[PDB]
Amino acid sequence: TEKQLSCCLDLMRRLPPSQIEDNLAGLLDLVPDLTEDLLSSIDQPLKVAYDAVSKKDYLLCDYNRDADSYRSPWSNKYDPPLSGACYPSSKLRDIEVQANEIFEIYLNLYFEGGVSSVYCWDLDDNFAAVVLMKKTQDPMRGTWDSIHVVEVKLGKKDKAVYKLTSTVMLSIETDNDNTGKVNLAGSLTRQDEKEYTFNEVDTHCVNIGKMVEDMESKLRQTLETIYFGKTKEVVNTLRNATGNS
Amino acid sequence: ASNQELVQIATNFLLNAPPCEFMEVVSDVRALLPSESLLNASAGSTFREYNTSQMVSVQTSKGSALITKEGEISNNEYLDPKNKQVITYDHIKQEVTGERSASGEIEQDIEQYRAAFDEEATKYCNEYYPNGVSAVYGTKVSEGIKITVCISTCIYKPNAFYSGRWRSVWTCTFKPGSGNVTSNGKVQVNVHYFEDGNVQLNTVTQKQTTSPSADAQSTAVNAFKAIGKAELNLHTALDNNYSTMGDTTFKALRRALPINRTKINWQKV
Repeated sequence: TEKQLSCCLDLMRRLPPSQIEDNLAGLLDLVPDLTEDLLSSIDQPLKVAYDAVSKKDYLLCDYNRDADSYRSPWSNKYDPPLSGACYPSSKLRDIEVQANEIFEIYLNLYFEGGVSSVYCWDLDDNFAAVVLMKKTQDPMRGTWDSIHVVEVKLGKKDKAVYKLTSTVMLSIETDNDNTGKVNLAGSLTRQDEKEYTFNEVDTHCVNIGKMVEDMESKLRQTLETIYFGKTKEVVNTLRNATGNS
Repeated sequence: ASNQELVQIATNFLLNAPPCEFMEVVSDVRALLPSESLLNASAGSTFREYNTSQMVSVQTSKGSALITKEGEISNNEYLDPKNKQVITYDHIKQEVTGERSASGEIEQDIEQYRAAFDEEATKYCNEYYPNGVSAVYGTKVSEGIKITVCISTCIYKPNAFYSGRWRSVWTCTFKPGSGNVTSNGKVQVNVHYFEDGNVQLNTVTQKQTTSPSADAQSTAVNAFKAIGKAELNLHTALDNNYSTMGDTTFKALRRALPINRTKINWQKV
């Protein structure tokens, strides 16, 4: 129902971001015939899991999920274990391993901590993937969650089009005797499509990294303008500190 | 999954709608309810909770007024001391349905204090809140007199994708003629920006000030000098906080550039 999906998306853009988890579940209860679309177009902060085989942490999202289990990008195994699950094709898995390796580097360079995760899924002869970043800095605390869904459509010979839909979820919260309890929470999305020649030098992972880097660097500046400039601007039009004098 | 569970889900959406966008949220919800009758028993109480906690403003024949819990006489009747009237309000349609003169709701024995405070709240409101609407109530309490000051102002520019509201509720208690006035304030600020996303600022601050309780005129003037100072400081603190957050926690999340100021060489690495 385009009408209901339309109202869900609009509703989620108005409701408090901090209650997104409870609110999304609520919608699923209200309109289960939209469970797939909802789980797909509405994002929220991701939970961290531990891969005991690889001795590394990984991110949980609807992209590495099958039933109630989650696939680890490092071991390619599900937890809890289950039969009949979905795994990337042999060739796509090789790309997934390379992707996870470079983005963990990207993580080190742009976050200096946190956790990363990339999951790929076959789309016939084509494929798509999600690049995930999560970082929490520590009274004043903040949390950053990045999700980049990349869609790759091979184009005849050595040239492919990369479609990117990126979302960054950012929250900062402080509570003191000067300002009282202050909470900033939300997210911003931006898209970008681009064609690239992919070789053994300019691999898909390379083309995805360039697009992810540019996109996340642009969202960063927009986040900064809005979170610390636009909101401030609004408050100051609600209350004129110097007063009409 | 039960009808009542589905009812509680929708109630929570409604109660959490951002300022000035209540109707946009009410539409989305109604369109998600399998049956418009599901909330035909919870609505009134639900909308009333939102309207009064948001301290929405209304237009009467004598000017603007506020719909608050402190001025609530009945489930649909609100007192407006300034214009000596009782406003009947329809919480579901969000519109005034009645206007009459007060006939005893206002406590005359302390009205000189309420009136002296009202003059100050009005000027203060006109000075620091461009679209602000105020409301000053009064009542006798064990310790003497309680004067409640409510201020509420919002903004809505859907074309610019943003909205906001500032709510201040200062409760001033004092023994008439001597002693001090103890003013407890609760300020709440809300901002919603939704262009290609949804970002929200939510604040809740509680403060307490003290000032001399003498002749009505003075008691009011000095209470507002204190209240105005407290809010100025809070406003200042809020402006500073923006910088702190964006210059500390924010930069401590994702660098603008790697430690060696260079965009990754993807061919390598």
